[PDB]
Amino acid sequence: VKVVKNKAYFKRYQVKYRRRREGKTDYRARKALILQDKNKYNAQKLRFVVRKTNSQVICQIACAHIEGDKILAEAKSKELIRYGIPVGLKNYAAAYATGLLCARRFLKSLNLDTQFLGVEKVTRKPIKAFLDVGITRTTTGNRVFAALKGACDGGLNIPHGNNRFPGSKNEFNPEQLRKNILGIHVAEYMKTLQEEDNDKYKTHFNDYLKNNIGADDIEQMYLNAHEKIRQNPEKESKFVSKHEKPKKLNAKLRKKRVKEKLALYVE
Amino acid sequence: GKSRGKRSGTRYKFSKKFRKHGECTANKYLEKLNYGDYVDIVCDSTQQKGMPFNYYHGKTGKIFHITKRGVGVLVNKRVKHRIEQKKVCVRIEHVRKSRCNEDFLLRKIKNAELIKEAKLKNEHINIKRKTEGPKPAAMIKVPPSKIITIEPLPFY
Amino acid sequence: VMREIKVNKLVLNICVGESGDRLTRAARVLEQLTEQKPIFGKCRFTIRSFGVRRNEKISCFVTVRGKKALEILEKGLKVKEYELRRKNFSDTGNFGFGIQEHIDLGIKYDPSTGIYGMDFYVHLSRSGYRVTRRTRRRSKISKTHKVTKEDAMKWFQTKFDGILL
RNA sequence: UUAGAGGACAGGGCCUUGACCUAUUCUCAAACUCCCAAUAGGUAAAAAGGGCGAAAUAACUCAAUUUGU
RNA sequence: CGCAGAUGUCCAAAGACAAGCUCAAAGAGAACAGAAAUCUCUUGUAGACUAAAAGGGGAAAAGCUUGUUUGAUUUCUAUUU
RNA sequence: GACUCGUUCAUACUACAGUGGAUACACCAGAUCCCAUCAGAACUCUGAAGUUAAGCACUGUAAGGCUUGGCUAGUACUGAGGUGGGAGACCGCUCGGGAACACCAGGUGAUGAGUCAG
Ligand SMILES: [Mg+2]
Ligand SMILES: [Mg+2]
Ligand SMILES: [Mg+2]
Ligand SMILES: [Mg+2]
Ligand SMILES: [Mg+2]
Ligand SMILES: [Mg+2]
Repeated sequence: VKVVKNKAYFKRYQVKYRRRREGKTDYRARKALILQDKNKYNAQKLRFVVRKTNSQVICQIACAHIEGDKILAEAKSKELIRYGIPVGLKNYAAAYATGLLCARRFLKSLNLDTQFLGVEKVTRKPIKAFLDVGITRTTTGNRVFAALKGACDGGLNIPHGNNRFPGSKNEFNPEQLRKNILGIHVAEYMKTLQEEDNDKYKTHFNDYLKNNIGADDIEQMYLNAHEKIRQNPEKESKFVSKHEKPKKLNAKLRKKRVKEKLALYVE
Repeated sequence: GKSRGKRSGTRYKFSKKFRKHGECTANKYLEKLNYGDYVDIVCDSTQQKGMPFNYYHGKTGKIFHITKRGVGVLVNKRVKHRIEQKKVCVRIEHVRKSRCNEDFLLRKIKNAELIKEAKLKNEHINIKRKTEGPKPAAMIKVPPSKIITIEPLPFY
Repeated sequence: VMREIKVNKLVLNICVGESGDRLTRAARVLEQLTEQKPIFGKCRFTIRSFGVRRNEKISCFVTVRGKKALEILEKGLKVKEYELRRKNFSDTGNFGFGIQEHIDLGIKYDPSTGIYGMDFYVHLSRSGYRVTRRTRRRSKISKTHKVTKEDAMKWFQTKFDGILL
C-alpha cells in the first residue's frame, strides 16, 4: 500500500491558526464582532464574553486592541461562596448570579453604579456590549442566556431576542424564566427523586445534604445572594512545586549519547 | 477575435503565494485611516467584493473619502502625453497603510531636538543629509607575514 | 484500571436490495427486535446488474447501546453457540458475524412477514473516547490506548467463554 | 521519459516473466512551478505647510453639554 | 487567414440569511453478496464539489443537508473598464 | 503550580516513546425538568463515586518536515561600447550588476491583557 504521508506530503502542508487548531476560536464570528465603521473611528465596541467550563462559569468584558485585547471586568462562579451560596455552581441560577456580579463590578469601577440602578428583585444612555458565546450551540434554555439576563438586570444594555429563554420556543413565558432563575427546577428534582429510589437521592445530592441545604430553602438563598451582591461588588482585598520539569539538551551532549549507545551495542 | 475583459491577463498577479492561502487575519480589521494619508493598493483575491482593477495593483495614493467599509484613493496614470488623476473606490481588505513616508517623519522628529539643543547653546547646526563622498587618508598597519601573493591560474 | 474494554454500540443491518413491501416487513422485524425505529440506506449509484438506482432505499438498520445491546449480542452469539472464526476480527479492534434466519432469536413466526437475515458488528473501545467526538476541542487518542486485534480476542474469550477456530 | 536494485496477487510443476511497494538512476515543457536576477517601473525628501497649548461653533459620533471629530 | 478553445444560453432556486456537518480515495472487517449493493472502524491539505470554455478563489466554507424567506424591490450621487 | 481572552501563524506541524495531578483543566455518574436524536454516542440539562489510562503540560529520537547561517560561486545569467574574433553556429575584451538546486552545520520558540490557589 502506497504510504500517503510522504516527504512531499509534509513539504506542501499549510497549517491553520493555533487557536483554530486547538478548537477554541471561531475567527469568522470574531471578526464580524470586532469590526466597526471605518469613518466612525475612536469607538471600540466592547463585547461580553461568557464561557462555561466544567464545574464553573466565567464572564468578562473585552476591548480588542491591536497587540492583544484588554479585560475591564471579570467574575468567576466560585466567588459565590463568599456571597452565601455553597456547592451548586454550574446551575442556571449560578450563571445568572455570575452575570450580575460582572455588571455590578464593572459599573463601580467607572463610578456609574449610583446612576444606573438596573432592576430590583427579580420579576444617560446605558453602556452597550455584544454577546460573545464561543463554541457551544445556542438552543432554547442554554445557560449563556441566563448570564445575559443577569448582566441586563445590572446597568448594562445587551441586545437580544426573547425566543431562546427556557420554554419559549414559540411563546415567551416570563414565569418559566423566573423559576429557572431561582432554582425551582433543581428543588423539584430533589422532591421527585425522594419519593422513589430514595438511595439514589442520597447519592446524587450528596453535597446538598452535607452542606445543610434542603429542597425547601433553595429560592431564599438566591434571593439573599442577589441583595448581598448588589450591596458590595468590589473584589475582595512563591509556590513550592515539589515536582520539577525536565530541561532540554544541546548538540554536544546528544553526540555522546550516540557514542554510548553504539558502544553498548558493539559487544 | 480580441478578448479584453476586466480580469484578463491576471493569472499570476491575482494568485496566492505558496502555503499562504486563506482569508485575512482579524487584526487587519483594526487599522486606522485618516484623510490625506498615503496608502498602498494591493489586491487580495480571497475577497471578491470591491476588487481594484489590474493597472492599480501596487500603486500609491492619497485618501479622499472614507465610508462604512470603503476608501477612495487618488492615483496618477499616464495617458499618452499627460498624467490623469483617477478616483479609485475599493473595499477595505485591499488597502494597506503606506510605509513610503516614515524616514521623513523620523527625520523631522529627531532633528527637532538637535535644533532645540543647538539654539539653547547658541551653536551652528547643519541638519541637511550628506551624500556619500570621497574617503580621507589613513595609516594601515600590516605585518609582512600576512600578505599573500597571487597570480593567474592555468587552464584545466 | 480504568482502561478496560466495554462495548461502544451494536449495529444490526438487513440489506434487502429492493424497496416496497419487503423492506417495510424487514423494518418491522427490526423494530420488534430492538424496540426502536430504524432508518434506511440509499444507493449512491445505479448498477444495471443489481437493478438499483440512486437515492433509492435498499436496506434498514438500527444502532443500540447500554444494557439492551449486551443481551441482543448474547442472543446472536447463542445462535452461534459461542464459536467464531479468527478471520472475524479486524486489525483495529472490532468484530462481527451474520445469521440466516431471524426466527431463532425467539421472535414468533408470522406467515405474512417471511424470513430475513442480518449482520452484527460491535466496535469495542475503552473509555475516554469522547475526546474524538465532541465539538469543542476534539483531539486524537494515543496509540497505546487503542484496542488491538489480540486484545479483542482475549476480551471475547474471557467474557463469553467462547473459542476461536 | 530510460534502466537496473531490494523487498513481501497472475504464472509453466521449489524457480520465469510479471503485478504491488521501497530507495535510486539517464533525459525534458509558450499554453509546468518549491526559488528567482540584470534592465525597466511607482510614491516620498517641510512655510497657502508642520509641531505644541487654550478657547469658541454643530442638527454629526459616543455610555458621555466632553467622548471624539 | 498566429496557436488550444468558448458566446447569442440556463436557474422559484442553481437567488437571501442562519445553523449543523465534511469531501475523493485506500485498507481491514460483516448471512445470501461476488471486481462493484448496504453496514461499522483507521487514514485522509482537498487529490471531490462548486449550470456551461479556460484561468483565479474556497474546509467549524463559497462544498453537502436542513429551517425560515422574496434585497432578482422604488429613487438619487461619486466613479472604473 | 493553574485558567480566560488574544498576537506572531510549523523554531509553533507529524510519528513513536518517558514523566506529572494541593487548587484548577479533564475524563467521569445520570435523564425529572429546557432541549435533542434510529441512537442522552453527539447536542442540552442535573451532579460529585472513581482515575491520571487518555486529552493537556514538560522532555527524548545520529527521527521526517520547517527555520537561520556557510558553501555551491563571481559559477549560470545580464545593462552600456566596440570599422572586436569567426563562412557560420557561437565566443572574448572595456565600464557595471549578479542567482538557483544540492551539500554541510546550528535550532525546535517568543509574547499582550486579566484572574485563581498557595
Ligand atoms: Mg456562528
Ligand atoms: Mg535543464
Ligand atoms: Mg486551491
Ligand atoms: Mg456555514
Ligand atoms: Mg500517563
Ligand atoms: Mg532533523
